[PDB]
Amino acid sequence: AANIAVQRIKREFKEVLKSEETSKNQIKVDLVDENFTELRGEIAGPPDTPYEGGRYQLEIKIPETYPFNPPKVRFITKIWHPNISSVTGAICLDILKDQWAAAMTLRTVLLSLQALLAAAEPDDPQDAVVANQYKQNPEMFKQTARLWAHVYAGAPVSSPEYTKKIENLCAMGFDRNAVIVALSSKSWDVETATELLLSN
Amino acid sequence: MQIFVSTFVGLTIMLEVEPSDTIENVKAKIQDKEGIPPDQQRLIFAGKQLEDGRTLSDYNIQNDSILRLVIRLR
Repeated sequence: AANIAVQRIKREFKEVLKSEETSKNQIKVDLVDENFTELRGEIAGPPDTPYEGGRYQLEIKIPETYPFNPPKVRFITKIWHPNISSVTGAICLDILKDQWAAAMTLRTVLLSLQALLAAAEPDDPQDAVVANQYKQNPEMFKQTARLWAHVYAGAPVSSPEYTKKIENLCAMGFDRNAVIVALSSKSWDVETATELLLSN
Repeated sequence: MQIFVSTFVGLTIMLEVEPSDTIENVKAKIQDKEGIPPDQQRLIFAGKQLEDGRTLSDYNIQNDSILRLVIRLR
């Protein structure tokens, strides 16, 4: 590995550990094994957003060409957000594709990903289905995201309606996360969600 | 001189040490920072488990070296 890459990752890793934002349990970094090529990141949901109370694990891969290309980042924790794929965790954020700058850091990426949760950009969408629900029925997006925040990211309990329809359909033998997905993506239409689930 | 200690499954810390510090000195530092009792603690460096008597230099543990911590289930 280029010495510039490993020295910089080590320094930026240490910096995040010692950060104030880590001290306030807002961001953190971990090793996954004895290298600095893959890291695990963690961000706390911003306050006054459906993600509040939740924590989101991040898969972080550092390319050979660091610091002149951005880290490759993906949500490991599932999340309902227009600029993050509800299926794969892929991220649409400019500093991870075309607006990377060599002076940016691990710290800076993590706080930008947190800011992205508090400020979705729905006309640069990643998940068309999420982004349309975001735009067309804001309150349903908010309650769906809060629900995903609760079941996947450890946030406190979400709307009990959504918990109801998830119950009714879970009784019919469907997998619980498949039901969550199905119901969320069909905008809590119990009919069309059931029609989709049957093709499993 | 600094070293990294990790479970690789959700704990990762950095400690300030010297080459003369003993494996017992390190586990004490781990207990101070994370509260894990040293009898609970297993430290490993390049596959080989670390015994509380030796020092970091004995195992050739350098700056920015990574130590795996295993928490025994009790």
